[PDB]
Amino acid sequence: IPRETIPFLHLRKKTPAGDWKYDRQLSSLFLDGLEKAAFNGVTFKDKYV
Amino acid sequence: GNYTDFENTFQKTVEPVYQMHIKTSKDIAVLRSKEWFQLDDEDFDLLNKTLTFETETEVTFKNANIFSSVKCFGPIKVELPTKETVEIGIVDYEAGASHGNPVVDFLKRNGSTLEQKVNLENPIPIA
Amino acid sequence: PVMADLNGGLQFVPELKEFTAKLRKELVETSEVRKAVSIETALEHKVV
Repeated sequence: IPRETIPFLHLRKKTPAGDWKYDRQLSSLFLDGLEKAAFNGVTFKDKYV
Repeated sequence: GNYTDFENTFQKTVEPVYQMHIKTSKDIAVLRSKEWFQLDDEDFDLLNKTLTFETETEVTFKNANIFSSVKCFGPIKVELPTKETVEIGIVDYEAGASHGNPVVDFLKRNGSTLEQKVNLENPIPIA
Repeated sequence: PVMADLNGGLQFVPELKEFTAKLRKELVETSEVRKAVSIETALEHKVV
């Protein structure tokens, strides 16, 4: 993820002002789980939806 | 008979030991209101302590109902972590023409005795 | 469109729910201790 660049898929975080900004860290975590899902795939065993 | 001998009339009991568990901060704030609750160390922390009041009350009379002089006094003890007791206070209530001992009236309501009788549901005839 | 902020700085007091709740605590606490001391001083004067 290049600096100064917001990815296309990203999570946000609520600032003390009340607004929701791009958060580098949260967004990283999400995109890594999304990378693993693309390679290994995701299980939903025991998930009730 | 008919006695009007109030000069030579008195009451000099040793009251039953009364204990208070100080749980809250509006229990400690009440005890600090009372003139008669002298502590040796005024800053002493009472919270979650078990105080026992070993109290005796001299009382002289002027009439059938009104007391000439009331006097309640005795050590205030705290139960330590080890369950040995230590003196950390004195009761020192003195009065003139009174209708009551407030110290014992306080400890009855806001405290308890060491033993508590509990009645069976039904009295059992023995014989 | 005009958006008028007639809120006098409450934006900036953070965790206003739990703040406001702490303030009500401190008034009640104080009122209750004071009212409990006042009840006992009446009883322990009524008795004398």
